[PDB]
Amino acid sequence: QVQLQQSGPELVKPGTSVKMPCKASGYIFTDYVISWVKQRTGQGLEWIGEIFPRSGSTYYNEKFKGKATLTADKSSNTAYMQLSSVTSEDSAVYFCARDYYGTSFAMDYWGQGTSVTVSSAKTTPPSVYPLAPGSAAQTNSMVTLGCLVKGYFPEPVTVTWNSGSLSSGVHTFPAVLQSDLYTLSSSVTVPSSTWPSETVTCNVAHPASSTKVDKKIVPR
Amino acid sequence: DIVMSQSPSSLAVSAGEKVTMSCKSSQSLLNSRTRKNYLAWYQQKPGQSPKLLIYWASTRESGVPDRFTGSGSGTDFTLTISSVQAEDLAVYYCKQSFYLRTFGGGTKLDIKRADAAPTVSIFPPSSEQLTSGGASVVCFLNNFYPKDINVRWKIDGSERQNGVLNSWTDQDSKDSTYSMSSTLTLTKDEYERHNSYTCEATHKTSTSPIVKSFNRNEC
Repeated sequence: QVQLQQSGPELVKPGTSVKMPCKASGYIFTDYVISWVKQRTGQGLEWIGEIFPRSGSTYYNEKFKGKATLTADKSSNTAYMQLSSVTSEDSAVYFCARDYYGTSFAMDYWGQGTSVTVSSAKTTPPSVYPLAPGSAAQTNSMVTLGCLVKGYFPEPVTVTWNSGSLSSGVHTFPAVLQSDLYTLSSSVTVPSSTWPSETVTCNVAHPASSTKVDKKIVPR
Repeated sequence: DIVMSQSPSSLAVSAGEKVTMSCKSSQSLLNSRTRKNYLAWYQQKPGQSPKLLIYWASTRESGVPDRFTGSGSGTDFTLTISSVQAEDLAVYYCKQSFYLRTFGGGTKLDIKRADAAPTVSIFPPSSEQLTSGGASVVCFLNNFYPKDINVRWKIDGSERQNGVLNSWTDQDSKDSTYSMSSTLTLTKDEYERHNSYTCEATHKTSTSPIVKSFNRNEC
């Protein structure tokens, strides 16, 4: 099948440049144009520009002239986009697309997207804190516990509860930046019986800082 | 410079219902030669790359259901979804391809469900955090509909504005609800100084707000 494969998330310091691939497979690379598209987290799609792979020829949206340079490498079937002197305004997910055959001018095959975060911040292991209620629960129903990952950079962390068994009634929340450090939180609700009778452990992993932290929920 | 304008920015409807949205061009996207409008429609689900639904104003790509129906011409185009399902939760983008390419700002689509009031829970800071130099109080306003919610902090009964950080999930796929983490953040001293902490939550489900609280004194 037709496939476009883009690389994983990149963290880059302001002022530098970032060059990202879109590797093509399953069709004649030279026949179709490759479009590039930007998306800031929670925001809309923005067209960067198109490249004609055999030709080498490019068209840009005014706004990205000077910021984005698109290339092709026929021998690799790999398209590249490079952004120069990056500011945090270039932090975003960037997609490549192949335009469909015909006069269609529509984008039927998409890459997965490559994530760019621009920041002068530095690797920081998360601080995990177990979140226990203040007073004991009444007899009935369910009790909600928590875990609060604070102080990490860059994204992401992965929170799970009791090594993944507990999937029902979890809510891990989107991270929010606080002065170069992310803080997020997870909640877990459980039967009033199981806590504090049983053990509850949040498992917070940060691939970026080489850190895994298993932390147990204690009531007092 | 063909600009695209989309409306409404955000929408809710209940399952099995039908919904419609407009994309508006700043130029004619028909061509005299060919007699086709260069406007397509995309659907983007969370954590996913966009997916083309319709091209040439009105042509479904393979596997696009009949419920999805794009239409219009010239400058006024419209996407339409009938028997809307839980799996149609997405943002929907139009895109002009007459000259270069330009995307609409999008329309967000959320499932409607029965108004449920949030289950609230408050949590004092942790020993380990207290030790380190800080002190955070966290509130959870879990599993509620509608999306619009007012959180409210009180220390010894007097509202607190500064030091508060909120984070929201997108609509849950399964249970069609939203949830929220409100985090009041303090210092050791200030936290240890006052005594009772309160989370207040006003949601159209109730005129009197939902209140949870803890007194530091107890344990």
